[PDB]
Amino acid sequence: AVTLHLRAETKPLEARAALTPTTVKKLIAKGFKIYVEDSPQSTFNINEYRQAGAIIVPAGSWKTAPRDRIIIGLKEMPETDTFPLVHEHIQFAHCYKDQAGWQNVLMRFIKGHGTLYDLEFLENDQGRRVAAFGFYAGFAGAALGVRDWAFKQTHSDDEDLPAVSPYPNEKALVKDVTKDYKEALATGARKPTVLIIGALGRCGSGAIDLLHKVGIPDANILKWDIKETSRGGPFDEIPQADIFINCIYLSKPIAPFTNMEKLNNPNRRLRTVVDVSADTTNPHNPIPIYTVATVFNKPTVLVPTTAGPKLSVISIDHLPSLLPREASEFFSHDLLPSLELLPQRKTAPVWVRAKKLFDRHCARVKRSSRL
Ligand SMILES: O=C(O)CNC(=O)C(=O)O
Repeated sequence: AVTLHLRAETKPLEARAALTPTTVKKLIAKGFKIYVEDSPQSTFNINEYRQAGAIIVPAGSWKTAPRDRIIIGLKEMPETDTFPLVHEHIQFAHCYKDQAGWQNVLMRFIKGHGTLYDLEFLENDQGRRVAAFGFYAGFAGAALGVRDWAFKQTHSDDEDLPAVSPYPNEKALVKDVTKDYKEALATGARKPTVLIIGALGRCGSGAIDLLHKVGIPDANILKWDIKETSRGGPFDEIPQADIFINCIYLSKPIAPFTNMEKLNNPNRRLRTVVDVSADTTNPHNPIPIYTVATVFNKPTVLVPTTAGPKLSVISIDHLPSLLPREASEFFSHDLLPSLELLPQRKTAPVWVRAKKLFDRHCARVKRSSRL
């Protein structure tokens, strides 16, 4: 039987959690023992975990926990922490894609004889990820897209969409979006048309769900996926839509989805592009109309068009953080079957694959300290 210890997040403003009070309750029902660190920045109240049966402990207590506990967290630890990592850790560590400082991250595990099971690389036997955040990335992206479009109906071009902040629950977000939307319609604006590229995936499903909940008619949504995009861009449907939401990550040389030439047109209706797949490291952006990665404090950036109405991009790479509760609940539910295999981790392929991947990347690290 396994003991899990939920590490309080230390990444600034990280409000999500790898285990929710609901998943904790379910794991305890399956015979797990669960510690949960008190965390002020978590969107979950510590008392939810207490009612779920967790043992409540101070933030950072994982550092002195018995070596047999599996330390689970969502995001990175402070790069300023240097002490050896002696536990088995489950987390996103962001150190398998040659990220700055990746060798140092792994060296902490190496020195401590610890283990990293990286959440980004946990996959089923078919090679599909067991847990990610696509649905709420799309849902939050669509929400902000509608808000920006509504803002443009109700404000002058010299004003930009103000700072946004995480919401406590989905209902609260839908209410805000719907209020903005209804105020836009009051002006004489028509219900927006929305083009979604990647409509069939989790991101697309999430975007569609938000739109429906806000009251955007299904007839106003153009649902594109590979069938359509494989024709090759640029696509006229992009400037003709009121709002364009991209869910497909593309990083190879290919004809762009749109470009400044196609956007520089007085007949363009497009007001808002939400690139849910925004990645500042992407060498080949298929929507090459922005270079800034926007953020909650400054969520939109101007596309510098020479004709047509004001156009902005939302290029936030952490959209799920707009709805940290639901994002966590979905992620943790998706992860739960794998977590149930932890007693069997020495043999269960989902965990063995992740261990061997860790081993392989550690072997890439050559250091005099290891001699
Ligand atoms: O889900 C992924 O592939 C990577 N996710 C994150 O870095 C995150 O959600 O904070």
